[PDB]
Formats: sequence, C-alpha cells, structure tokens
Amino acid sequence: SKGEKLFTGVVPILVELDGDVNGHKFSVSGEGEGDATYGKMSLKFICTTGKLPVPWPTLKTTLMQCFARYPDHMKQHDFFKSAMPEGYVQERTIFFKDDGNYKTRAEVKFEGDTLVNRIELKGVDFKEDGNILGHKLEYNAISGNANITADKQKNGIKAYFTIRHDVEDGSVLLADHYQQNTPIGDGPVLLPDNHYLSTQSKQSKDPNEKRDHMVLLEFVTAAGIPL
Repeated sequence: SKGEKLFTGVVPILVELDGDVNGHKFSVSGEGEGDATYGKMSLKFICTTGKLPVPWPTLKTTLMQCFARYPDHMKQHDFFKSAMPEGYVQERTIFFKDDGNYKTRAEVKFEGDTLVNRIELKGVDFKEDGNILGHKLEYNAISGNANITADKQKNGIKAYFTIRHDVEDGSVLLADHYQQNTPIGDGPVLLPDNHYLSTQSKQSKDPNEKRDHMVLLEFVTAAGIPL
C-alpha cells in the first residue's frame, strides 16, 4: 500500500473528542507522536472543559490502529494504513456490563503531515452512582488484543474485544467492544485475513500538569498469522 509509506518515520498526532454521557458534556484534546515502525505512540490527553465526568480508562480505546507495527510477513493485512491519507471512519459501540453504553464515531486521516483523530462519543443509560459516573475505576494501564476481520461488504474491517477495567473494590467491569471501520476515500484498500492487534500500555501523570489529563506510552503489534 501507498498509505504504508506515510508511516515510516515519526508522525505528529492530534486527537479531538466531544462527548456527552447521560447529558454531561465534555471535550478532550490529545497530542503526541506515532512511530509505526516500532508500533509506538507517545500521547498526552487533556480535558479541555474542566474535570472529566467519566474515568480516563473508559475513553482510552476511543482516543489510531494505523500506528500498529505489522510484521513484514503480515503487511498485506494492514487495512488501516492502506486507507491513508484520505482516512477511515471508526465506529464503536462499547457495552459496559450492567451499565450504559458508549457509541463513538471517529474520522482518522491526515491533515498535511499530522494524523488527526476526530471523535464524537454519546453515552446513555449510565448509573449515576455506578463504577463509571461514580469514578470507581483504577487508573491503570489497559493491555490486550483487538480481533480484526475483513468486512468486504463495507470495503473495510470489523473488530471485537473485551476490556477488563479494574474496579477499586477488586472486581472487573467488562467493556464489550464492537467496531466497524470504513474507508473515507474510494481508492483500493487492503482487506485482511483474521488477525489481532496486541497492545502494551504504560499510563502516567505529568507531575507539572494541573489540568485533568492522561499520559500514555503505547506499543501495538499485529499478530496471529505465523511466519
């Protein structure tokens, strides 16, 4: 793919999210750099509207699979870069077990040399005293697999996976993700064999930052097809 060539170096990242969860409006900005050669993203996110009304961990998966490292033997399965620079639409529904759901729609595309991820999120049916609106989730790192499958009908991909969010009481809040991606442009894309993306994450705070924020260092690798 021609899009693959746009990711061989370090790429500036810009993220914008407008959210509404049970009527609580908020916005998030992010910035960083991606180095897909190494599957790496270095990111910092800020809540631009004050305090986030949901836990940072619940937004991590919403807040750029184009930065995954595909091993050479799997490069024909990288839909995400093949859709660049025109980009793709990424939609999810995230079902939180015994709580509400998030519906997200994002456009991921280049604006010049910057990879931009613009997101709208709507959350409904959340429990005002639950683990999400009650802020009862551990601020720790999310790591694991996103299962990718071709969606030939939509000239794109679907993904599915469950995030296990640690709760402050030792329990787990399951977040069941259903994902659809469709190219924005009408140029040809790569439709993959089944595989997954493996994410390793380190989450931190900026000790000099007074705004509500999250710092992430992410490594994402495609896998599941043998050498």
